[PDB]
Amino acid sequence: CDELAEIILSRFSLIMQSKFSKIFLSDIQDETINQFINKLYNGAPFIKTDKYIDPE
Amino acid sequence: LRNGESDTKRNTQSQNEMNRTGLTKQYLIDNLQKLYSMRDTIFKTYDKECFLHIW
Repeated sequence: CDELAEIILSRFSLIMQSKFSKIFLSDIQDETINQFINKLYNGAPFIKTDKYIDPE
Repeated sequence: LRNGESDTKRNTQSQNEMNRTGLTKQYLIDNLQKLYSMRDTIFKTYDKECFLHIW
């Protein structure tokens, strides 16, 4: 039970840690992000921006 | 019978002083490009170490 308790510590620490998110890098109050996220989260097959925010 | 004698002593002391000043001003277009981020990079180190980076 001592060896099983150590595994559950490792197995549960992996479930809590393993959380995925997508990060947008831009200026701290650049409103183009809010319009971008709103379009992306909803349906948006085509989004139009300019070169100063490259998704790569 | 004629005999002659002659002496002479000279002593010259000189002093010089020369002051030179120059200012060569060179105009390179490259030094103009490096002007851009000179003031801006002052507030890129302020931003990273004093302000909140999450919205």
